[PDB]
Amino acid sequence: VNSFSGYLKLTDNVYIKNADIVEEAKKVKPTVVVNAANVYLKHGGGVAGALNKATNNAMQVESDDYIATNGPLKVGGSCVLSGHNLAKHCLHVVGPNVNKGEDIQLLKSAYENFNQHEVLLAPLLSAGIFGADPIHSLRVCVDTVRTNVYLAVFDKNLYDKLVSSFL
Ligand SMILES: OC[C@@H](Nc1ncnc2[nH]ccc12)C1CCC1
Ligand SMILES: [Cl-]
Repeated sequence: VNSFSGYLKLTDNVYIKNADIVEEAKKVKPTVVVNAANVYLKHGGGVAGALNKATNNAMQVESDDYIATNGPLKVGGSCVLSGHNLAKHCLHVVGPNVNKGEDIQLLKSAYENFNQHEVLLAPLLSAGIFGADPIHSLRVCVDTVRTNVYLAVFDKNLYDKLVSSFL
């Protein structure tokens, strides 16, 4: 039993809700919140910009030190950093950005990072400003993640479409 509330159950391990991931994280304080990161951990917009704003830029400060030490992530890769005031940990995961010409096949690799964590609050990878089809992303999530994932879909209209089309 966990403290997530109001989710629709899609499969044994995947759950979905129309919600602002920032507000969800502040309420639940999950062990792991997933950020929709880029390889430079530059948290400008979308989920990343919103999460970073909610940390008063502490996420960005920590991320800049991480990059200065380690260099950029790989597309499809991840790193674990602090969750600041939002969660215990933040798993920064880089899905492919279609608006950069990146290979959508890397979306499965990106979701594989979730399997290293028993429970996660997460967005749909590569959706929104990353330019991929959210229906496809949800399908890849369900077919790749085996741990317990609670998906927050910000757009109510998109949420309704994902549920009604879910196979
Ligand atoms: O990953 C892409 C998704 N982005 C977010 N998901 C959840 N909460 C969010 N808050 C700010 C952006 C954001 C889009 C699909 C509908 C939104
Ligand atoms: Cl977005």
